[PDB]
Amino acid sequence: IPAWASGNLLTQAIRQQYYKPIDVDRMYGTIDSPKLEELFNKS
Amino acid sequence: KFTIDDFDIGRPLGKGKFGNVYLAREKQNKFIMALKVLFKSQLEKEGVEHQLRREIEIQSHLRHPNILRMYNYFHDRKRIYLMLEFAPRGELYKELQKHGRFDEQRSATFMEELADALHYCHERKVIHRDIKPENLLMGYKGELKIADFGWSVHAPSLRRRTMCGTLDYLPPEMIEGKTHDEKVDLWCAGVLCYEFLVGMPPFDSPSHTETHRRIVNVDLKFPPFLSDGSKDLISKLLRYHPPQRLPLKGVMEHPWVKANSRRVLPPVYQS
Ligand SMILES: CCN(CCO)CCCOc1ccc2c(Nc3cc(CC(=O)Nc4cccc(F)c4)n[nH]3)ncnc2c1
Repeated sequence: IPAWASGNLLTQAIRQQYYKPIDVDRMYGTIDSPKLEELFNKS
Repeated sequence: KFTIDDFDIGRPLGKGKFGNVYLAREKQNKFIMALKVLFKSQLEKEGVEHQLRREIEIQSHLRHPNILRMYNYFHDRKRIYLMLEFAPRGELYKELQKHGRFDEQRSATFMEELADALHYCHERKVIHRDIKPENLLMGYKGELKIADFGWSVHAPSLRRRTMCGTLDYLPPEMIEGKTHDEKVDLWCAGVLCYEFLVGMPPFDSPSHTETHRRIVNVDLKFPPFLSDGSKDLISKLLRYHPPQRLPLKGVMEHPWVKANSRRVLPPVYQS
C-alpha cells in the first residue's frame, strides 16, 4: 500500500480535497468517453 | 484520453456484482477517486453487457451531493474502468452493524439526504428500486451517497412489472404482481428509516412466505423506544396504497426531519 493511500497522508489529502473541491465537470466531465455501444469492442 | 497508467493504484475497497473497486489517484491532478474494474470477457459470458450499459447510462448522468458521482469511464483490451467518487467513510451497512442502531439525529440526517437524492432522481423519471443500507456509502463528513444503481430504471411513461430489490424491502405491489411506479422508492425509504432506528427491518421473519404476508398486511410493530415523530414519518411512508405514501418533499419537510437533521451540503467548486 503506497504511502499516499493510508494513515495521515490519506486523511490530509481527503480533508484537503473536501475543502478545495476541483472543477470535476471540466477536468473530467469535458474529456471524451468511449461510446457505450463500443465498450465491448476493440479499444 | 484515459488509461490505467494515468492513475496510481492505492488498494482495494470492495467487490461488486460485476467487479472490484480500488482506491486510486489521478496522477495529473493528484485527485483521489475510486476505480471500478470490470473484465470484458467475464461480462460477456455472464450475458450482462446490456445491464451494465444501462447502469452506466443512469449513474453517469446524475449530479447530486448525495449520489455517488461517476466522473468518466474508459476501456482497454481486457477491462472497462469506471472513474467514481471516493466515499471516505465507506459502507453505511458496516456502520449500522457496528453501532447496532442509529440515533435520531443521524437517522433524520440520512433521511433528508436520501429524500433529496431520490427527489432529484424522480424529477428525471429514474426509479431506484433497491434502496437499503448496503447500497449506501458515506462521505467525508458522513453524508449519504447513493452508490449502487443495479435495479434502477428510466421510466418516463410506462408502469413497470419487474420484481426487484431485496426481500425485506419489497413493496406490497411487487409481491402482489401489480404494476409499479416511482412510489416503490417511498416504501423502501420507510423501511430504511425503521432499520436505521431499530437495527432490523420491520417485516423480519425466517420464512420468505411470512415476510411477504407481513408486508402485504403492513404488519408494522413499533418498538417502544421510538419517538412519536419517527413513528409518524415511518407510518406515513409505509402505506399499502402507493398514492397515499408521503411524497419525498413531504419527508424533507416532516417536522421530525426538520427537528433532528444536521444535514450539511459539501463545499462546491468556486470560480
Ligand atoms: C472508515 C474507513 N473505511 C475503512 C475501509 O477499510 C472506509 C474507507 C472507504 O471505503 C469505501 C468502500 C467502498 C467504496 C465505493 N464502492 C462503490 C462504488 C460503487 C458504484 C458502482 O460500482 N457503479 C457502477 C456503475 C455502473 C456499472 C457498474 F457495474 C457499477 N459501488 N460501490 N466507492 C467509493 N468509495 C468507497 C469507499
